[PDB]
Amino acid sequence: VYSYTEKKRIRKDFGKRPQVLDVPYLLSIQLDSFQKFIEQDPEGQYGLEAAFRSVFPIQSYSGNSELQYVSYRLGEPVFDVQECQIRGVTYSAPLRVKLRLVIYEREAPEGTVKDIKEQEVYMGEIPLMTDNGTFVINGTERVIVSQLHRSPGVFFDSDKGKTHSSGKVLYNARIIPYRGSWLDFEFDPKDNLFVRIDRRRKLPATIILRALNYTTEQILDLFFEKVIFEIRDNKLQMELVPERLRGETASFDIEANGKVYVEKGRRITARHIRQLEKDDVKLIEVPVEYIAGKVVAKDYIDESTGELICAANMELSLDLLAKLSQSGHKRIETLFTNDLDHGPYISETLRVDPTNDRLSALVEIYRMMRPGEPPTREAAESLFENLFFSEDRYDLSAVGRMKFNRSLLREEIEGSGILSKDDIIDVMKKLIDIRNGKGEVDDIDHLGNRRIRSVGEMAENQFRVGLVRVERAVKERLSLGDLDTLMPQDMINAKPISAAVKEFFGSSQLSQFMDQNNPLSEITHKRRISALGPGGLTRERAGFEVRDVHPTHYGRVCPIETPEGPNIGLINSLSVYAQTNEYGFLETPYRKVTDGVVTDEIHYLSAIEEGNYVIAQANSNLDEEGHFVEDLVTCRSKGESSLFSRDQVDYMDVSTQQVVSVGASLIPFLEHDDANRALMGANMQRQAVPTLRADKPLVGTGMERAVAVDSGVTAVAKRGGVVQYVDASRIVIKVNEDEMYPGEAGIDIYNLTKYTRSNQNTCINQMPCVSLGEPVERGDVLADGPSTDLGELALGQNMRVAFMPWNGYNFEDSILVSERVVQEDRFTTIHIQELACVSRDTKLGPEEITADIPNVGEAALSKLDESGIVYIGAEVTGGDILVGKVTPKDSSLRVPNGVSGTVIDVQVFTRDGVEKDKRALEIEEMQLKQAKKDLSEELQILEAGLFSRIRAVLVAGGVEAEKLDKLPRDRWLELGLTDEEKQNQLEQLAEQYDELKHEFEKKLEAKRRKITQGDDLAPGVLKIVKVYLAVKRRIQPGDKMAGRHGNKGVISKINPIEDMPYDENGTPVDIVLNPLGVPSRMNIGQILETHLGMAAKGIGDKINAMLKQQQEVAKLREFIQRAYDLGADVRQKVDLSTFSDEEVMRLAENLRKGMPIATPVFDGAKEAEIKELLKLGDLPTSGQIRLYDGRTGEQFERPVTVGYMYMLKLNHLVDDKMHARSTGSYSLVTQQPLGGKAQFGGQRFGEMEVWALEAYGAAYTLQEMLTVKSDDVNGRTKMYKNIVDGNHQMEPGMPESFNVLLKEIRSLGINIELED
Amino acid sequence: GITKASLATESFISAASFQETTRVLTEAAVAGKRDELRGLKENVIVGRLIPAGTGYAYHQDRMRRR
Amino acid sequence: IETPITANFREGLNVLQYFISTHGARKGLADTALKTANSGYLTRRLVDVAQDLVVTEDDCGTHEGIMMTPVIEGGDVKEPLRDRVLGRVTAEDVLKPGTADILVPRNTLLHEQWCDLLEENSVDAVKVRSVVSCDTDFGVCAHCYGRDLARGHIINKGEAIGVIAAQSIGEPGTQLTMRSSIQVKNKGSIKLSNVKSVVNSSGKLVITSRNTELKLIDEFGRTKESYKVPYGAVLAKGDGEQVAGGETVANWDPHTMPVITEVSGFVRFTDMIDGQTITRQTDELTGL
Amino acid sequence: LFVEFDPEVIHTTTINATRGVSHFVRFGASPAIVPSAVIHQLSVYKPKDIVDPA
Amino acid sequence: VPLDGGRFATSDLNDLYRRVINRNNRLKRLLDLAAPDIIVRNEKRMLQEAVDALLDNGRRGRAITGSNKRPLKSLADMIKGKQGRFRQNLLGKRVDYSGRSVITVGPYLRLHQCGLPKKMALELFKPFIYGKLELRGLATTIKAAKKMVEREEAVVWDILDEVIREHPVLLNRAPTLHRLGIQAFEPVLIEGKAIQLHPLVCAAYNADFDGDQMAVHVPLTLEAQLEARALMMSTNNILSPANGEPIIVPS
DNA sequence: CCCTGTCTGGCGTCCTCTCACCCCTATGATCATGA
DNA sequence: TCATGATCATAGGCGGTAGCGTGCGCCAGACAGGG
Ligand SMILES: [Mg+2]
Ligand SMILES: [Zn+2]
Repeated sequence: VYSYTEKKRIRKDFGKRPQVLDVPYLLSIQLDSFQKFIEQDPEGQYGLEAAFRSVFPIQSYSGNSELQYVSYRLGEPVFDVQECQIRGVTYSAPLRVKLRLVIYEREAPEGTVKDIKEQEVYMGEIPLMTDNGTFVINGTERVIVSQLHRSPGVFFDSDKGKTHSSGKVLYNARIIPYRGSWLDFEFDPKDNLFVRIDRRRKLPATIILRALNYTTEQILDLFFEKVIFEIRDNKLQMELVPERLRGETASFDIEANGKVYVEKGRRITARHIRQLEKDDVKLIEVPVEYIAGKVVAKDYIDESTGELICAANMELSLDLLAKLSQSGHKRIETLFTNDLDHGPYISETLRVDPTNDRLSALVEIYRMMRPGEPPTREAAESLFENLFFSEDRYDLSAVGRMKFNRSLLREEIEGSGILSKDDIIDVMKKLIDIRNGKGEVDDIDHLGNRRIRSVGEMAENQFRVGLVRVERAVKERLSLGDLDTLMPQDMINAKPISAAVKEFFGSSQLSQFMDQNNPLSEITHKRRISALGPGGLTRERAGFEVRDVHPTHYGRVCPIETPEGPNIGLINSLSVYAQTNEYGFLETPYRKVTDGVVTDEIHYLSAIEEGNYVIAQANSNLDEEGHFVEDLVTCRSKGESSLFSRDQVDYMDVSTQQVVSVGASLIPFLEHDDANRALMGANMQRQAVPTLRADKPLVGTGMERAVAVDSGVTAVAKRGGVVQYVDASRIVIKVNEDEMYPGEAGIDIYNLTKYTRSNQNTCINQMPCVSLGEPVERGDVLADGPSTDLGELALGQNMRVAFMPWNGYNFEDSILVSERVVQEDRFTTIHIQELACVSRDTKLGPEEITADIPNVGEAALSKLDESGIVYIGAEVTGGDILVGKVTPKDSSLRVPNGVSGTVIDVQVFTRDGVEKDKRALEIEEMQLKQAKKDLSEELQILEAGLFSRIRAVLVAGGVEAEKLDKLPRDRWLELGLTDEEKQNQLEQLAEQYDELKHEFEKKLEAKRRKITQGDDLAPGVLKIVKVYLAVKRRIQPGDKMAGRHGNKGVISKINPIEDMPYDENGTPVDIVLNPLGVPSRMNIGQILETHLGMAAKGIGDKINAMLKQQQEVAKLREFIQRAYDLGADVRQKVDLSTFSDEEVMRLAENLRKGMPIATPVFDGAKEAEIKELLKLGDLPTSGQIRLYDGRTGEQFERPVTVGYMYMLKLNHLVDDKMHARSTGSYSLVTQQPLGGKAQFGGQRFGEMEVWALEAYGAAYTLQEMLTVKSDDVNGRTKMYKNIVDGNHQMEPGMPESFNVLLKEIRSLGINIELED
Repeated sequence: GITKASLATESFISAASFQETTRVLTEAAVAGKRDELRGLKENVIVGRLIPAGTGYAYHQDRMRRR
Repeated sequence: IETPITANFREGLNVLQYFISTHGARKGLADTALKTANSGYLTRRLVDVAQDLVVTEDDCGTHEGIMMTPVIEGGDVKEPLRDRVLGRVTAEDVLKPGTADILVPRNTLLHEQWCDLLEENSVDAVKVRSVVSCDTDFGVCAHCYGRDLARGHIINKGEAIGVIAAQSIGEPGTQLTMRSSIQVKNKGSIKLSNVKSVVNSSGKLVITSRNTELKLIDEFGRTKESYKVPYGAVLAKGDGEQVAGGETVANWDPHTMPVITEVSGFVRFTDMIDGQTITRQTDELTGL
Repeated sequence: LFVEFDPEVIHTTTINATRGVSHFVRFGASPAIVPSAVIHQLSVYKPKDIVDPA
Repeated sequence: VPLDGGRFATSDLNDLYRRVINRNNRLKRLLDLAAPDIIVRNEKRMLQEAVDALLDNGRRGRAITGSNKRPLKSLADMIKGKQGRFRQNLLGKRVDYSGRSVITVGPYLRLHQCGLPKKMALELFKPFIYGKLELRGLATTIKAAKKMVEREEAVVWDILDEVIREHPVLLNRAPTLHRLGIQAFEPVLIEGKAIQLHPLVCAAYNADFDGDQMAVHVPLTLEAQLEARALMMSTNNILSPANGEPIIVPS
């Protein structure tokens, strides 16, 4: 079955793979993150409650006072979104917090407080998010963009090759906390182990192991095994486990049990280890040279002298053995220090250590942190407990603790946010294990190590920084005042909190201005994974590897939609199905392929769970049950594609559209384009402009409805029902009774957004697309937006294209367009410019906006009214007067030189106290009248719905067929009816009606207050006049058009109609492209799009022929059914036998300008299907029609390719780039011309052009190019007199900026001069 | 090498218009070094004719009248 | 990747093949970005090191120039003599091998007719005057530069050649990239250069030098093959002989450095004391 | 300003939250032990003037 | 500079000089009223560090800032590097009598001429038109001529066709790589708003027509017209200076 | 004094176009209202 | 008439009784460490 707007124009759909998971709501990152941020969240985390429970309770400097936390609450905003964008306020909500003050007594902090006080306090204004997913900061709609950064936890990197120039790789182990001090363990080419804290000075690593109160005996107990030597009657025998001897060449003949095992000069084989462990050999015999370099573990003391025989971690010599042998020790514990197995890295590290106990280690750490000051044991304890071991200054998140347990092979993924002793010891153990040769290092670009922050987490962090500044103020004030006399709003002030959050949302590196000229550009700017910003890398520094697609971007981050230029691969765009995990990583759906059958359950995999399993490719053929029809199937195991068996697979992809993003899944035939041209096509499809009447794509991907409905430019129905009143302003839906609340009678009113300014100076319009009396369903479009049509997404328009060289006018990439295109007004885009004029406050008095103006006459002032402001509707030229303004000297606002327009909307804002002039009172009466009429129509329309409910209830149960309309309509309650649900319902509707009466009274009073009041404004401004010009820019030689595949081009000549190549029917082609761009720039998808567009228009022409002849619905039903079946096993399977002879005529009314065809991305329409659809129309099979010429009237040889391509106009127009300057203004500090176009400036004759004129022999051209034309002021006035008198001659002089160089060098101690 | 061959000139304005300006101007400051505009780029700085094309004939005239 | 892309753009590409194509494409785009970033700075440093060099005289008055020979990597001759000695003033006047007969005088610009008359007589090495060996104080004379490139005649007195030179070197920096025996092909006389050779017992010619360079002199004088010959290599031929095509004339071992001798006699050990100077390591699984 | 206190056991960052803190007289990295010349041999002064500077 | 809001976001230099004068006046007052023995030392350290912030900020240990993270600009940051007087104001300058627009093809041109709009040719060539007006006697002063060419009356297009006729302009593509990147043409007036540029010539600019933008300059003086005709004309540079290959290869 | 490692200074394309942003918080003084 | 409270206007450089910094990289030449 189909929805009623899907019976208007049902898009033909090729495609073979039956879908199982539809496209999710495309704005779920922004909305879900900010819903996670601001919501009443119990059990502590996440949200604002995490900040308010981690920074509170503020306890004082031992004054026994404490400011603890209760709850919070956000009130309603004073301004809704529309008034906020008009006036210019933030769209914020006040953050009320309930704080409590308690004050303890003397001698008992575990005793009773004498007095508490709990109260409401005001702090900050956090800006809310609109339903589109955007913020309104100062009247300009802004987006905060998700950041891709390093995951907190341990990270074992390897500084490969480059250091020490000898190939010896290093290994470092960066512990990355979420908030606190970093910690980098590393090696050096002497194979010592070095710690460092926050990239500061370097210490040997075991100095922190003493700082955790470990003795050296315990350290060697941890980081090494033991070797036991027993002195038993002969040559100091040894306990030997032969696994340590795997490949070691002994120094003697190892024999045991009267049997020679190992010979001198040979090594111990593995089978000799098997012999020694099979015979269970324990004690072997060593020479005196064997313990010549063995390292003792613990301290041995002589019992008689009380001295030290040998210190810990010391090699043993002959005299040390002679001392400890005669003291009474039979057991000797040493360490195993092999070449391959276990290096003595800990032992060499302890030999570099000068420290000896806990205190000296804490002193040295306190000295490397803060240099050159007296340490004290209390200060060293406090610093080292506040580096890693305090809840305040150090905090891994849950993400950090998960990565730190997972990368150390733990079990519990839950732990504390602070470190401990076992954590650092496990980091050093894993680092030594990586140095030993077992285990692997971790790459950086792997998406199991890249977390995604969003709006909620970054706003929480900035709010937390505001709170630690305010706890730095409350700790100041709390124990330095008289108690009890103050309340907790005199202490805490809202300036740092609001300053922090307002600086983050106002100007950050990630809170950026929304590129809004297209529904696609909105919905793909909100889905952006930027690597830049705070905590990430920078553009002009890094690098190589991060600008490259890793093998685990498959289905998380789009590989082909990224901006080319200085930041490729850093401004990644997130894919279609890609959600965000609980912790912040990326996850993507798959289908659990149990042992034979592809089960239709979806199952979200992260980036590290994907690697262990094995995933089938998306388009693998399966026969109606899930059984894979091949016995070799293409899969990918561990980041590496291969060919696997039938039933060793564990997952299949969901749909074939999931590698790409929503920018580059509206490209039909994407699998035929080379990836560079698909990148340029997706980026230019983002850069489109909305035309006047947007049409539709004939060749789409079916993804248009998700991008249109799941954005916020169309007016989606909330509750379905029957339309009651359509208008260009409003739309009224009457809600069906099986969707309807019992109370609040309810018929909905959609106030559309008519002609208003977007951010890119386009024209964001909404047009109603429903008829009257028409049913609508829940979840359905009512009003099309900009670049939409019937709920689809129509960016550009589809035109008749031919690929042929035509007389050179399409030489490199140019485009040649018939005048039939510009006559139909079909690229005529509508732009809106906002021109502001402020009435400031200066000396000699304030300014005047009135029209009594000097130096002007009738010809200027005829287009102004009697109070200076231009009319609404006056079509002005470039350089007239819009607002007349004179200062205590003409300073009237003028149209900037070049642009026409029609003044559509004038706003006047008045700072309160200033006299409103007559036009400001006219606008006040106008908006009073509009808001009065609008709220009165709210009351009338909802009262009409309420009375219709009363009529619907009184059909039964005491019905009065004639007596109902004899009495006035406001008394439909006291009629004959007992105590039932109906009199209860009439009482509830009377409650609703009296609520509407008193609500209408109070809301009209509040709306008169909002219109009548002034507005807070800039320091020293009287009134602001804003005027909206509405230019209509058509098309001309110089604009940029482009298709959807990377075929760019400046349109080069707008030919007449007659010159166009026509065919043997009569129709001229509209646009003549260039064929030579196809084999080099390998975008072969545009030719398949051209042929399938010609097939679509062939079906449309046959419908137009079968309908223009007034044929009955039977033949239309026949032909539309044949055009909708037409293919292989497909998904569509429609039938017109359930459309009932009236929808088929209206469906053919919508198909007569062409039949829309969906072609999904990697499961598209093959060549034979295009041929069979070109055979259904009577077009030629090869797609090529023979074409005549317009000039000569004789045939082009070798018939050419025509069809329809869907081409977009880009907003790089030519009357926004063109500029010229004879003599304008000059800069102030260096007397050179200004830069730019708005400032009337000159083009930079840069350095390489100076080199290119030195490279010729042009000497006078360069002399006037940098002395006369540019800098020397007396030289250029002499030049201007000489040019207007006909004498071409220059008096050179000196550049004045060289005198500026002399003054800047001379302002140092340097004495530069000019000799002779 | 070309960056050291260009920083080691008998003309401090060329070596100042190239890389580090601090070291070049301090060395030429304490040495009392005296540029004589010596070619192309100093004359592009100071605003006169290049001694390459037509300005080469002008510079032969100017040097002959010295 | 060991499993290639068996699908072209006229047919489809499925998802993995298009993903691997994306690996290649984004690697290329990032190469072009950082490539431009280095190329512009290379052009800057070259036009700031040259910057000053103006063609300021008309004849320096020296003779010593560089020797232009066609480059020989060891295969086909890559850059011939016509494309190197095109338009540059000769250092010493070229005498054809009819010795004491002058072919060109010693200050003749070698334009296209003279280059064809060089190619006909198969002239070995036209010694020619270079900019680097000039004599003009504070500048470069006109004759040592050569033809005015981009024009036809000799260079005009004045055109700043340092700037056009530095732009011509740094301008194709956008196009550049960023990140057993001797087998003969042709036939001719055999030349050896810097060789110390001796006769083995087999009758061949063995070499006692690393600095040996083999050359193939053709029928008219020049050289079409050159080969660096290693130390102690064994030739199947000698000097001045004649070979045929496809004939490997030399063989050696790239793994072993041969310590071959000159005189024929017994071998004894001098200053070779066992245990210290030489050690006893018996090859276990072979025997020798 | 002259203040009497004791460096090590009472560490400075705890006391930082108050005034009296720009930093020690140093002439060097370490907080320099200052003389108290006024306290010891120069108690009572300012006969320069009461010029009330400017 | 005023920011038109009642306040002056000052330049960094006035901040630096203000810091030196504050610290110096406080040091004069502290040397006036006698320094407390081993005391007249911290203030001189502060003055030395403020002067070292003024002459070269950031060379001594951690630099200063006004707002917020960015270190502010001393004198050596005005002479050195990019954004300084050697590379931004003295070696490459902003230039009057110049303009820029988007290029296009127009193959009906001879190779020594390019299409150029009527609006750009009227705004580049203004004082030439003023001189021809008061030389032919169609405006008394300069102000009547300026108001005539602002109204664009029917006679100034004949004046403009009489001043374009034998007067070259310089076309320039924005990344000039080698010396063929600046060439000189003789303009032809075009109804439209783009620069029609001969196709063969676009082999030397490395310029396609997918949105490229080129800038035109005007040679004012007489010697510069002769240098843009004899040295830099588009018919003269047919050979590259890198080799002997022609640069007019048909593309 | 003769290496050999560390440290801190230099440097890292051109041209153009668009947009926002460019103190708020605390203390003191004056005026008005209430007792 | 006096006192207290509230509102408005005018005036300066981590904010705090610490700690923030952490994702470039190469070359080069001086300063110093080890022997
Ligand atoms: Mg291009
Ligand atoms: Zn010479």
